[PDB]
Amino acid sequence: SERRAVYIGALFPMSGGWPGGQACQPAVEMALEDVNSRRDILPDYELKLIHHDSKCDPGQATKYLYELLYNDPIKIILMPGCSSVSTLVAEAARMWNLIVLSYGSSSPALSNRQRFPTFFRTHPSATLHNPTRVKLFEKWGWKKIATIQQTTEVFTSTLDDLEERVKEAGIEITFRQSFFSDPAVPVKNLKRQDARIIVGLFYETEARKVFCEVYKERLFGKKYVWFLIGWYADNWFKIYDPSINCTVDEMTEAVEGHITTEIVMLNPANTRSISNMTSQEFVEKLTKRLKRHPEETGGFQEAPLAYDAIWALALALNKTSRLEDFNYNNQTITDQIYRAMNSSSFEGVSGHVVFDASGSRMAWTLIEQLQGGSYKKIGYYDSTKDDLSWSKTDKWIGGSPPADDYK
Amino acid sequence: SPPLSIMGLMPLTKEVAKGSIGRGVLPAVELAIEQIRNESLLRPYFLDLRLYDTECDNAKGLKAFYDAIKYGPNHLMVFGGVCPSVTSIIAESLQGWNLVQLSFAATTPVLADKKKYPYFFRTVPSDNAVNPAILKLLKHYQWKRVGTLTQDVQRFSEVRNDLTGVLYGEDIEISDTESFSNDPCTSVKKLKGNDVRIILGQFDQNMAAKVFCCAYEENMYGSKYQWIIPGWYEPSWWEQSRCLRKNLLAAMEGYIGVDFEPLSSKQIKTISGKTPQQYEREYNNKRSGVGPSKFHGYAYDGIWVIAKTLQRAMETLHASIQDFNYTDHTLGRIILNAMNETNFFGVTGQVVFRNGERMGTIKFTQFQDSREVKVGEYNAVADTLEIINDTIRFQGSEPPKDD
Ligand SMILES: *[C@@H]1O[C@H](CO)[C@@H](O[C@@H]2O[C@H](CO)[C@@H](O[C@H]3O[C@H](CO)[C@@H](O)[C@H](O[C@@H]4O[C@H](CO)[C@@H](O)[C@H](O)[C@@H]4O)[C@@H]3O)[C@H](O)[C@H]2NC(C)=O)[C@H](O)[C@H]1NC(C)=O
Ligand SMILES: *[C@@H]1O[C@H](CO[C@@H]2O[C@@H](C)[C@@H](O)[C@@H](O)[C@@H]2O)[C@@H](O[C@@H]2O[C@H](CO)[C@@H](O)[C@H](O)[C@H]2NC(C)=O)[C@H](O)[C@H]1NC(C)=O
Ligand SMILES: *[C@@H]1O[C@H](CO)[C@@H](O)[C@H](O)[C@H]1NC(C)=O
Ligand SMILES: NCCCP(=O)(O)CC1CCCCC1
Repeated sequence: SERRAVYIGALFPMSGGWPGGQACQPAVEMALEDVNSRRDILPDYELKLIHHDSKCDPGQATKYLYELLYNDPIKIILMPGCSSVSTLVAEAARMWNLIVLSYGSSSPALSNRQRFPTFFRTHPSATLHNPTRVKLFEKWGWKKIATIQQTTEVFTSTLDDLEERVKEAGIEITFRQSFFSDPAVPVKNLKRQDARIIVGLFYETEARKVFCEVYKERLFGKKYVWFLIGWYADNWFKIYDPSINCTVDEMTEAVEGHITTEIVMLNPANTRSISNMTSQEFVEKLTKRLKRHPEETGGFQEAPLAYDAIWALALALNKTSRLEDFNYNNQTITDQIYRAMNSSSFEGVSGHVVFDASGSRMAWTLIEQLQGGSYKKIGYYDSTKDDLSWSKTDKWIGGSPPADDYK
Repeated sequence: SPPLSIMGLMPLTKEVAKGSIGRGVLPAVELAIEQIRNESLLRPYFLDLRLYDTECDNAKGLKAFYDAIKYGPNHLMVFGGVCPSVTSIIAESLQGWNLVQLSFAATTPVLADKKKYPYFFRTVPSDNAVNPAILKLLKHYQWKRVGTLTQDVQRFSEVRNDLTGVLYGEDIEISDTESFSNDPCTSVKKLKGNDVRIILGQFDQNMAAKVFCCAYEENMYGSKYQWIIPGWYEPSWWEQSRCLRKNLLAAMEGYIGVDFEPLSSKQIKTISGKTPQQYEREYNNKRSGVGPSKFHGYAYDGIWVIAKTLQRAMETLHASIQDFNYTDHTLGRIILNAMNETNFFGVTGQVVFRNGERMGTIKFTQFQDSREVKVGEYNAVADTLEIINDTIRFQGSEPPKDD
């Protein structure tokens, strides 16, 4: 007998807001070679890739989604990258009975089963920062939390989820402030309302503006703890920006002691996963395929999620094991792949791969603290198993964390 | 005759509520198509409008578009897009198929972004088009200080956000900005407390009855107050919990409603040779049992915009159409430049675009005892306001003062 070709319709953002396809397309290519060379996964089938550059643009993606659906061969799965592209393809998908699997979507809105019924993602939702936040609050005994955000859909949705999570934990959100571009008024209000524990959600440019205003208002020190996303560039607060008044020394001072949460995208352990690679081996292998240096390559940090997305699908297709008879007008095979994807449980290069009821990836979070103008790993949190790995590396001026109020 | 294919995109099914817009405009569309074919305006060719049901759904609407490109004839342009989210999806992708789109009912301000939607045009003024009209009304009555009352829903916050830029560099102060999600009472009390006299309201029909209930309780009505609110509500909308009906009508008395003008009031012959009044009779006879739609005139003028655009494009090609696959970038640019030249008198008044946006007419109404009565119109082209003499009225000897 001969192996039947089975096709993935993928969209890779080679440019745009998140040019993640630069490192995610080779990672997918590597993962397909690895799955296809293993006779214990899909011995009857050969997994093939048909792809287009979405440019991280929904309009551009609409042209290629057509090209994927209205040209032979029939695709069994759709693989978009960006949240905007996934929102478009995961909503449209039901009309062609297609599973949608994203390797780079962070948007909390994509975890809506009503609207995105066949959607899965190896990239976790931005809401994954919230259980780690509630756990750090509980450990440090805070029940009164202030929240400051930049006006973006992603940050609004993340704070909406944090509200429902604090309520269950017996914690309350004291004050919620927002800003589009200028954070002068929201930070002044944080001082006025005497906020101590503050969750700040913004991009890098806005983070520099927040922290300049934080210096000027003495909103840093023993009394205050800032909670930020750990996605900023190496010495972000030192980066020259002519729009800000504050100096490097003044800014290194304002950021001192702040906590960050970051989604774990590469297993820190030296263990071997289903491909039998180590996290370090995957990085070395991917670097070789790349024309440019990892620093120059978009989506290098997300590349293990793209690799793991292929294995998740390969293992799901192996459970169902037929595939060549898939048609856009039939729910039968789709519902079977769905059930197999929903029951995913395996070790990947990014760590243990499991999806929640919404189809969103469950992962570890890396907790860090800025100690002397440098981030230091203070721990890791697993939302599913409720287990916190404590490093005993955290430091406070009082010798212990402060309090949420006046005392 | 060779066909000039046009992709008609709209909800048409009775199962979908917005299907009434698509069905309500088809007799008007039939009328313009019939005349253009009789007059042989597009000779040697003929206008071939193919209809595809979007069902007012993002997935169904996208598949309807995809199925039209795949199985349908080769369309030269898109006619339609009614529901805002479906229209945004199609409008953003247009360049991929070099298709120019003309909508007659999508009023979402979002679509005015030509960086995101360069191939999109609309004959209907957007929800923001009421703002340069309101500025003219404020200037006319010497209202230099205003308060705002907005429902925390995208449809309304878009309008309020636009008002900021319209009133900037103008001698008008927004002394109080108030928002609400479910109950306006707290926001209405704050407006009263800050002594707001002229209120610019942006909220739905359901919230409007709550707004006027709070207004009665806080005495924010009569000779001293002027409410300027949406003019698109259903007639007898207030009839449909704490306040009485008589107390609601007392607070509602004198409110100014603002919305686009469905048809021109000018008894002047249009591009078709008929006055707007003559077209309206023709539309009412043709519609039969199908319920009327306020977008009918915009759909009628829409067909004329396409016919005139195709004419100009045919001249441009002859100055130097059948094999237009969706690959011909040049023809798409020709159609795009031809549509930008649109300038004729239609049933909705003068049909002209400013960066894909309609420069049209805005209707002003006033609630008088039992219903909304027309009190004026704003011409966006000329940026002029005409207030109908012996219609608009104030409870006091003078219109209210702003402080
Ligand atoms: C996953 O990870 C590591 C990848 O480096 C793999 O470990 C390697 O596995 C080899 C077992 O297949 C192992 O074998 C070699 O070392 C043995 C002792 O030196 C030796 O006996 C083996 O020879 C075999 O025996 C006959 C003798 O006639 C040979 O002719 C054959 O070629 C046989 O291979 C090999 O020399 C190798 O040392 C080991 N290395 C480490 C660092 O663990 C592991 O297998 C991988 N798992 C998989 C692929 O499932
Ligand atoms: C797109 O059209 C605009 C506006 O054009 C005018 O209005 C039409 C309704 C019709 O009557 C046309 O013949 C008019 O010219 C163009 O912007 C104008 O450019 C001309 C220079 O050729 C200049 O007279 C005006 O100042 C401009 N008007 C405004 C309001 O800025 C524009 O050039 C056209 N763009 C194209 C074809 O790409
Ligand atoms: C693939 O499915 C077959 C069929 O039961 C099973 O024997 C095999 O172990 C599966 N492979 C993996 C890696 O789970
Ligand atoms: N870690 C990958 C995130 C990709 P996203 O969910 O599409 C959000 C991006 C896209 C636009 C610029 C920055 C945010």
